[PDB]
Amino acid sequence: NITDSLSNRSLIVTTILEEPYVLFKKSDKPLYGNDRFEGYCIDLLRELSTILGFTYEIRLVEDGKYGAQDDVNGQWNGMVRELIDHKADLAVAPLAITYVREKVIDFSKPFMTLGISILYRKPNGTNPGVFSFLNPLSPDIWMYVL
Amino acid sequence: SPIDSADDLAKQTKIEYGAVEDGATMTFFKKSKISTYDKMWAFMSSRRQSVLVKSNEEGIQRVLTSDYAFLMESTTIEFVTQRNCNLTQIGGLIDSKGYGVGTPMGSPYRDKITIAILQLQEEGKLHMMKEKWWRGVQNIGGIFIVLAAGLVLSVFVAV
Amino acid sequence: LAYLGVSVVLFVILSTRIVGGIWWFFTLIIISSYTANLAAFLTVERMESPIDSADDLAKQTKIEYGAVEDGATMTFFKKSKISTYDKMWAFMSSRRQSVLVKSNEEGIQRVLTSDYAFLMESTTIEFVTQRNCNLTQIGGLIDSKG
Amino acid sequence: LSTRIVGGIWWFFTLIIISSYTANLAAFLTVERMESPIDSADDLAKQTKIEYGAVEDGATMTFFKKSKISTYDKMWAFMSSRRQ
Ligand SMILES: C/C(=C/C=C/[C@@H](C)C(=O)O)[C@H]1CN[C@H](C(=O)O)[C@H]1CC(=O)O
Repeated sequence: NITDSLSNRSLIVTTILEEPYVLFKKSDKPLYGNDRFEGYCIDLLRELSTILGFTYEIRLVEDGKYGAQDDVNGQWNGMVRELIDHKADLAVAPLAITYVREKVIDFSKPFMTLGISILYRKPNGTNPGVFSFLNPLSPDIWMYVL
Repeated sequence: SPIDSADDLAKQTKIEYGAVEDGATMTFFKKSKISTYDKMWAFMSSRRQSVLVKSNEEGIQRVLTSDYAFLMESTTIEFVTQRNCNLTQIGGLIDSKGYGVGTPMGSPYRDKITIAILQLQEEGKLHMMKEKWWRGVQNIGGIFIVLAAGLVLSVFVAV
Repeated sequence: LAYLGVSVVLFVILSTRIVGGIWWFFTLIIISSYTANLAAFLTVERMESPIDSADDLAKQTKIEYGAVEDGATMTFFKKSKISTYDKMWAFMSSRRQSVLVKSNEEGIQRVLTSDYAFLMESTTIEFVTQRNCNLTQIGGLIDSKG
Repeated sequence: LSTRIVGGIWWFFTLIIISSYTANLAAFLTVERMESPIDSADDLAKQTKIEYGAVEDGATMTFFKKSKISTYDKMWAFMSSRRQ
């Protein structure tokens, strides 16, 4: 077992450019490291610092996607490729449950429960004015009536 | 009729839609055999490279510019309804999905997701952290205008 | 307001002919617009197709449906001899934690509460229709057993 | 004075009755025109009012069962839902 060696080890945080409330903080000083981002994953990392206390490298990634496998490649690219090509061999990433992420990610209890819905703009739906003069019939027949 | 779910989009194919690229539940909708969602996956796979967006914001600005339909998760929609009052959510939480963090084997937070973060859920910390990140006629009038102008003409002729 | 205008005309009273033509034309435009609205409302009412067969229930996801779990009905539905029953079993599996009941009377009260279509035995259909007149059956026999 | 009001409400009543009759006739004629004459089985796919099907099992059964055109597969779905 490597349980005697896994203790007191640095933890690598590999996330992507997340939800628009999870971004770089607006300051003149480029506060990086554990203060690189502020967001709900950062709040969960603060909770994990209260749980573990290990050093976290909250840093960006070179791909920026939770990629999947291709029919011409067969290799799950992106952050799944990050978690299998020894950048972080322990699969630690906040993402959704897919058909293949059950077996390619070791995984835990999902903290967030959500659905899939439709986003649409609210329409005004108002066309006021004299539109009996502006029928889809041509005004050639209107001046014929005149 | 106005849109109430994706079944209305199956009925009304005039207004098209799109989704995020790669594996944003298209393969899930490929595997799903619900008939309305079979039609949805059929139309959006016929429009796989034709009408599709790559990022979250690219589809969002498509609804901001034109009358675009945008199928995504409830978190992004719930965030952008607070951002803009011109946007609406159509339908409900159809497809159950869990956004969660993977764990190592034998990590101390592996069961403390199920205990200490469950204690955050029991104390309710996980929802007001979300709250602190985001709070969560016409033709007859024209006929009256024409009738009033004709009435003014009839009065001015009548005297 | 139109009768207020007619009262203004009666107060202030060639010109009579044109004001009669204007009033008659305005009246027939109002009558024709009401007639077109009534014709559209009657056309969309008669174009309504109430759900009768399971084929009608397959193409619609607005009206929820289901049966009693582990009561051999979705055992038949997961065989999927016809693709309609395949869509039935697919909607049942996708909404496994949503529209599944454990009792016949539990499935009855969900129909009496919200818009629900309960799949259950046709002889007990005769009992619940002899007792309660607010409920009925649609279609015939989907599958015959004994 | 009352005769003008009588004629006005009589014209109003007859106009409403005639408009309602015209709207009902228009709706019935629109339903009848939507119910098109049946040809080439795509009207058979739409109109489920007139029931149909093959004779029985055999060459007609297996041809519609194996059809992947999804018009004749929809035909096989309809005739196999009510095959008894
Ligand atoms: C934030 C996000 C962005 C888009 C990712 C795609 C382009 C990818 O990583 O291949 C993710 C989050 N998890 C979603 C999923 O796995 O389906 C995916 C899309 C989304 O936001 O719903």
